[PDB]
Amino acid sequence: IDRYEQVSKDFEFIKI
Amino acid sequence: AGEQKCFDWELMTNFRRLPQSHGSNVQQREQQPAPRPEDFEGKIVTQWY
Repeated sequence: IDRYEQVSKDFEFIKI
Repeated sequence: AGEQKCFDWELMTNFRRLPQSHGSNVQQREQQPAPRPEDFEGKIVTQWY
């Protein structure tokens, strides 16, 4: 694996 | 007209607020019109990715 999978920048604050 | 200058009404009626930079995914990038060099010359861009 050798690398943590990257995350996208399009996350948002979903209301709970 | 001539050497006289005037107010930039079009820029002020267009930029009431700066548009927020948002990326485009492949799906919605497909039908977006092909970028034209005149639309990028002397403008401000940013890397959203």
